[PDB]
Amino acid sequence: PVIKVRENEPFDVALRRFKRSCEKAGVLAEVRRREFYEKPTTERKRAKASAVKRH
Amino acid sequence: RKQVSDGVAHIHASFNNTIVTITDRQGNALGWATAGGSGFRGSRKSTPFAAQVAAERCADAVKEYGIKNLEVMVKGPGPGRESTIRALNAAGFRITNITDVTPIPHXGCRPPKKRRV
Amino acid sequence: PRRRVIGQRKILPDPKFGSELLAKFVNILMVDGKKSTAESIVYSALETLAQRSGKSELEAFEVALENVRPTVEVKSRRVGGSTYQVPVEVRPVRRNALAMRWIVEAARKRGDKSMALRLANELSDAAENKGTAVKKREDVHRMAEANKAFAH
RNA sequence: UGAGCCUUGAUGUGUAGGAUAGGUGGGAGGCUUUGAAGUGUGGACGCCAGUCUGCAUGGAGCCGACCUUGAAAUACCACC
RNA sequence: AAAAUGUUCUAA
RNA sequence: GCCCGGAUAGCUCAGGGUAGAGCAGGGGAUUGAAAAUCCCCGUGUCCUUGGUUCGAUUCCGAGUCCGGGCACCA
RNA sequence: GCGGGGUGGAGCAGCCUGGUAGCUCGUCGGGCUCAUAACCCGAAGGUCGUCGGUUCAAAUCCGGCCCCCGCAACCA
RNA sequence: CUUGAGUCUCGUAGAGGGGGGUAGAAUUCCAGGUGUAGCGGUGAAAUGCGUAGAGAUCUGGAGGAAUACCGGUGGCGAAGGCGGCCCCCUGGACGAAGACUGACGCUCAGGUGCGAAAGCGUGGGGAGCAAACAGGAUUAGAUACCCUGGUAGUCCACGCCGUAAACGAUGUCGACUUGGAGGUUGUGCCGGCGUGGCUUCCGGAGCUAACGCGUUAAGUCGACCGCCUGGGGAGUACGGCCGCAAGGUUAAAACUCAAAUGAAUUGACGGGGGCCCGCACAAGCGGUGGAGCAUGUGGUUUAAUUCGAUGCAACGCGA
Ligand SMILES: [Mg+2]
Ligand SMILES: [Mg+2]
Ligand SMILES: [Mg+2]
Ligand SMILES: [Mg+2]
Ligand SMILES: [Mg+2]
Ligand SMILES: [Mg+2]
Ligand SMILES: [Mg+2]
Ligand SMILES: [Mg+2]
Ligand SMILES: [Mg+2]
Ligand SMILES: [Mg+2]
Ligand SMILES: [Mg+2]
Ligand SMILES: [Mg+2]
Ligand SMILES: [Mg+2]
Ligand SMILES: [Mg+2]
Ligand SMILES: [Mg+2]
Ligand SMILES: [Mg+2]
Ligand SMILES: [Mg+2]
Ligand SMILES: [Mg+2]
Ligand SMILES: [Mg+2]
Ligand SMILES: [Mg+2]
Ligand SMILES: [Mg+2]
Ligand SMILES: [Mg+2]
Ligand SMILES: [Mg+2]
Repeated sequence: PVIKVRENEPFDVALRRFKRSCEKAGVLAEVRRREFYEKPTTERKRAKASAVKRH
Repeated sequence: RKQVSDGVAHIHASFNNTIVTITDRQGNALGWATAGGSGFRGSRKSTPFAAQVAAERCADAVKEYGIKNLEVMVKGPGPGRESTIRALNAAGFRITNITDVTPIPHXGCRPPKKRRV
Repeated sequence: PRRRVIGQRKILPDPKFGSELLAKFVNILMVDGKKSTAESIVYSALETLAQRSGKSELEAFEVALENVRPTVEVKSRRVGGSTYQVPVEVRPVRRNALAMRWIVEAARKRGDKSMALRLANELSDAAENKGTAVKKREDVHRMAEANKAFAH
């Protein structure tokens, strides 16, 4: 999420772009998913449940 | 001592505490402040306000040095993840490059077992 | 309540000053449903305050009131067994009522001879930011500013 | 990089007050266009009360003792 | 956040 | 016996020009109890005496007690 | 033969240093609960193994006895 | 004889397997620079790290393990399982045209082999994680959950073990029987029209106790195999075989009960989810519990202290 503030760019919209960039990059989601170890069977079950719910 | 005017802010914001250190572009630390030292302990150490207070009392820690071009390098999924930049701006630093350097393993080491709460 | 259909109740103004605020003061100081006794006590205390202050008989009351009004309160909210007391703003009518109740209960917790003397002393002391009602205001403000982190 | 020594430059705002004044002092006039009260810029310290300033512009003034301090103004000047 | 248990038969 | 340190609150510790920094205790607050944290409150010849300057714990003198090192230890 | 101990109902302090009997559990009374346990608020509960002596005063200090823990009991 | 089965020709996709090498991110440690008073953790704390300079930030180095994004009810494999990139060796599957052999097939007791994880032996390795273990909390207790550490183990080579909710709880092979929407792989003709393979969801007839299955059948049939005969005792004892051991496999009986069970229905309940309400909270005012007296009750007492009510919904109640 490296962003340089544009020429004469206001600060608030600059970090709004920062938040949008980090949300697009999924930093917080990756960190949340890597806080604890999910057993491979648990990961497969969660993926299957998400697929079923989405379908 | 020597003014720098082109420092960088490292915001290690975790789920329990926020550590903000103003360093030089060479990585050499100039000042630091924590939410746990700003005057908060426990459920208040981890509030977005505490990180704001820590950032604003870290800004005035680095006064003998340069002020002009501080840039933010926030890291960690902390509650005080954006209020620190708010406080830094309110203190009078213009942020050129704001970036995220949160360490993401590319697999890496096995994480700790999940809490059964 | 859950219905939240409550509105407002009209309070007749004070006969001697035509002020609804002072009518509310007389009404709060009431004990066991005695409008006349509370009105007499309030009138005597206000006369003493006006004599010893020289501002007015209603403006001096408002000056004393302003120095004891709270600008922020705190409301409890449990999260994980422990309490998370969050600061909230106080509506002007509620802050008037709170300051007035604090003044009355501080006057009751005194040691003067009559209630008129107690209340007049309390308003005079509050106008100088030295009474115990002002102390309660200060404590409320300090304790609502201590946990300002919870004011999301 | 300390320790010690010898010299320079200021430091040390109880309480009054014009005064970020410890003691002591030959003794109360030098300084000045050998560019001076008023200065912009830059630096030191500061419990930020008040001192020093490299130079510019600027032009030539600054003025000690006298009065409230326990003490007297770095106007010249000596020892801690 | 902590939050254990409910004598035997009968179920009107 | 000499040298090096001191004697400050219910308790631990600073500081010629101010008696203080914190911890206990009481109370208010939240809260089921215990909490952390928030706020209010005091707790003194600064060991005794003598000189000091516009006063003194602050510079010093004579002592008492409280801790270390060394010496005599026949 | 030597040493230690005996203190509410239980287990431990107070004994050195004579004048100041405490902690936890248990019990009682009231709370919470639909009740019981837990928890919360109050209270009672040991003149100290017994006897003798000193002392103004003894659980304490000193002697005798009783009970209980250890320790010792070796050379033939 | 060629239609079942197989061989040859070209091509396609794939985390299929074995071996070797390498890359980046990150976590740990080591050193060094800056810097100062907290880090860490929790529901809150504390143990634990830190003024011997931690945490944070930057630089260099060491080592181990796993491969973010791609990533997909996607793909491959008989099953277990398989996920960075490259190379070497290698198994299978599928498609389009043909040519070839000519029943060479299907199933399979015993037998043999493969077989997650944990575990075992020998020799290495050890970053992270983490049985056992220690400490701090929590609690009435807490040999747990939570926190701080942490050893086997997890990793590699070889050799054992041979079990799992080893599951699609659905043996293998073949034939037949309306459809819809996809996914992923080939393919012809001309962006569409067809055609095969594997796979996901829904659903018709039919089947089923029902739930549901439904061309990938739990439908209609055929071949062979394995297995069941009430619940406990018990997948246990004894014996046999296997194993270094843990144990695995084969596998009873006496005794005892009148049930055990599967699916679904109606309620009830949930420290399950919603949408609401009530002096139920919140906001307030006044009380009770303390005192004296009145009254009722329990208990006690007495010759009797009549009987009844005795959670809310008995106790100034019948009275
Ligand atoms: Mg953790
Ligand atoms: Mg139960
Ligand atoms: Mg039962
Ligand atoms: Mg009781
Ligand atoms: Mg397949
Ligand atoms: Mg067989
Ligand atoms: Mg294994
Ligand atoms: Mg080994
Ligand atoms: Mg333990
Ligand atoms: Mg653990
Ligand atoms: Mg091994
Ligand atoms: Mg089996
Ligand atoms: Mg099976
Ligand atoms: Mg179906
Ligand atoms: Mg069937
Ligand atoms: Mg049977
Ligand atoms: Mg067996
Ligand atoms: Mg056997
Ligand atoms: Mg059922
Ligand atoms: Mg209420
Ligand atoms: Mg009463
Ligand atoms: Mg009766
Ligand atoms: Mg009857």
